[PDB]
Amino acid sequence: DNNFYSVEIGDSTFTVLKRYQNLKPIGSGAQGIVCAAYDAILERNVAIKKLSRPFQNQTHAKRAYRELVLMKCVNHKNIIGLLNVFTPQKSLEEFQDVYIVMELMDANLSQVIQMELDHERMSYLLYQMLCGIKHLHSAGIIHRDLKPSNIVVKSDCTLKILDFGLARTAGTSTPYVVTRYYRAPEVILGMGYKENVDIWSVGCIMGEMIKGGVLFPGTDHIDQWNKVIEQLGTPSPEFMKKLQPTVRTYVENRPKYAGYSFEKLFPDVLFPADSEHNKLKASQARDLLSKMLVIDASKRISVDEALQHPYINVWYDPSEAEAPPPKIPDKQLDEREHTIEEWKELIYKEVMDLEH
Amino acid sequence: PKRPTTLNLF
Repeated sequence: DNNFYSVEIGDSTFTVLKRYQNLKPIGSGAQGIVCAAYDAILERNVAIKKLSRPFQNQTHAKRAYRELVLMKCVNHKNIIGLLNVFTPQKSLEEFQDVYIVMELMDANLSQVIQMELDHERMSYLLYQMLCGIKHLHSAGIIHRDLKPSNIVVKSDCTLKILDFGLARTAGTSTPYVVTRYYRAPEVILGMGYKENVDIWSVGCIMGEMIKGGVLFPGTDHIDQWNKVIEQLGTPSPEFMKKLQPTVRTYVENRPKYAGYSFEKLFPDVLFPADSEHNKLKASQARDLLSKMLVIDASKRISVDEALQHPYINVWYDPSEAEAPPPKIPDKQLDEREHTIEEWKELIYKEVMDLEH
Repeated sequence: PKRPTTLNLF
């Protein structure tokens, strides 16, 4: 009569409420699989994400908390929605792993980058992505790991941002936690970050869609910076000044580039037929790209600015863009370190809170 | 300038 039950997926155990059946592996979060299921009660497909003894370690514990905590208080049509949390363990003492249920979308961006979209479709997808983002920012939270694998869509052309374990507030206080290609210079050259660090990610994503391939490959964290300067060209002396001297030498030491123009980076060739009416212009896209893909963090456009931009704003709806922010329970401020015991304590209460 | 409502994930 036990409320849960177990199933082997490879050599992973999923112990989940009987309601959830016919599991199927689907992917990984920052931490976890990630597994599609039939919620027999609700009669609809879901994604069940398992976080295996998440308090096992400082890092994990922390990410897990945020993940849970954000997943909870965040509500926006462009953020992936929570459906249920649980642990099969019966006590704080006896506790070890957590399970998260989210809605299941149709596919992640992989995927879209693949087919040739038309302006309205692309533009709109971006619009969504951005609103989603602006939601998070509107409460101070940065996503840090936006990337196609983390962005899912539905075949009615809807879109949601996903996976929050990475997500925190600005600053400094590892460099190599965010997906290598989608790393803003601030992140690559280790100088800490602010909101629009995401905007950078969005450029790489938008670009990738337009290019069909990854904007800046880069084989190692170091080669990455070559691919950036290669294309955008060497940043200003003004910018360099802000680099930690050790980094700054290596950088100044790189071969100088003027870098290609966005017209040349992004030939007309690539874009579809131009707009019905004006604003969805192949060049209008470029102009946005030009304001997003900017090495200089403080010369770089924000979500708000990007939602204003004439290639995005055709979809602008205040009820989506200027939604009410999420409230984060204020006691939580995403960095205060603890013992693995205090962490396990924290998460568990947090799961307990969230169980039905 | 209508929103699309369909995305071919064939």
